[PDB]
Amino acid sequence: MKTITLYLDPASLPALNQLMDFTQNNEDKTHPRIFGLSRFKIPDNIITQYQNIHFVELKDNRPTEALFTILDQYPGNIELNIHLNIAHSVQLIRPILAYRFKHLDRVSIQQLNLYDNGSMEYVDLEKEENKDISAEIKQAEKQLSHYLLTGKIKFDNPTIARYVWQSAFPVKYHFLSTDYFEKAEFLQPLKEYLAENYQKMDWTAYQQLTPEQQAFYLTLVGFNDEVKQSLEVQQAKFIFTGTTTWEGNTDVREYYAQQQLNLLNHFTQAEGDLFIGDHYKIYFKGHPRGGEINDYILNNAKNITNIPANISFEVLMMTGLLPDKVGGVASSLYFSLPKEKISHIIFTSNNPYVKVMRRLGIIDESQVIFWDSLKQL
Ligand SMILES: Nc1ccn([C@@H]2O[C@H](COP(=O)(O)O)[C@@H](O)[C@H]2O)c(=O)n1
Repeated sequence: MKTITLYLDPASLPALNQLMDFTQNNEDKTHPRIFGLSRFKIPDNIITQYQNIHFVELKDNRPTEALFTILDQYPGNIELNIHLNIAHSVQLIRPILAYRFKHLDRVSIQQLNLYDNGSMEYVDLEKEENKDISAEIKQAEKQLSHYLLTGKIKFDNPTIARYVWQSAFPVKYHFLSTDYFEKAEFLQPLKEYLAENYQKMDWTAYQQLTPEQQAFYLTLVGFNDEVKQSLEVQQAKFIFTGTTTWEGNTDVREYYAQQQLNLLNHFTQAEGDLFIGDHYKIYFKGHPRGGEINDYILNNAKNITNIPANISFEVLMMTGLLPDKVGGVASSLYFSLPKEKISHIIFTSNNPYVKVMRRLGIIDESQVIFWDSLKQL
């Protein structure tokens, strides 16, 4: 019998966690691996060192039918070690479960490892504040059973359904915020139900790698020597962090780009509401999917040092290269940032994201700043 490891994520944070998993397990050159990480391209000089290494496109938050061609190459008993984005877990596993239906005698699910998309899960859970969570859990388990038995998806509570995987498989959840599950009292039945099936995302993992693995990991995440040297300058630093919109609406993307540029000006200009001081070196950490929103900043700002957008902010924490101050639009990156490094967090326009951050003490009780409430400088 054979284990096949699948690394699946259309987003950013779960993929970053999974690249660490790959690094920790990188000595085994023959272990079958299937990478479905949309935002990441494993360098060819790494692929070359591995056999039984496979790549699958994601479409509509699920591996395409090309997954089946890969799995067909392993005609014996196979156990699937699946790494998943939590918010998209139901769709991402969908084709794996379809394949299993057709190959009942040889395909099993060994275990799930699940990682937060990021703030998304917490914003979603916040919207469930007024529900009987204990009862939502039981209904979600029942409906998960219907899914596993019929292949059909129908959840009364899609959000709670994300957390009932243990009723079917050995699972481990990796949470951006374990504090949220403790502090949100309405969620106490969920914390109790999840028992010993969860842990916090471990940001000390990198410090524990061998020098060789640390180098390997940095290559995976794109943290090159040029970027490292730019952050090793001996001057106090501010990193302005970008956001993106999922709206494939051009007018919305253009509005975001404009508001974000104006927000940067509020941090960096002396007359800005959020003025940080003249002594800072200014950096830009665009959102991985900002695209033309990122370009807008670089084309329209000055005296700013770009940090390549696909480099996850959290890599700076691992490498001990965090700046003095960080500011920009509310982001998953702010959940693991030391409090002393927050300049200001700004929201796009009872806001559940605001509520999430307030519950966690990431922001205080003062009036939140939305970016449409900032004067155009
Ligand atoms: N400016 C940004 C925004 C996001 N990100 C990465 O993408 C993830 C999800 O962030 P968002 O919640 O902003 O979509 C983060 O945890 C961070 O790794 C980044 O590296 N730089």
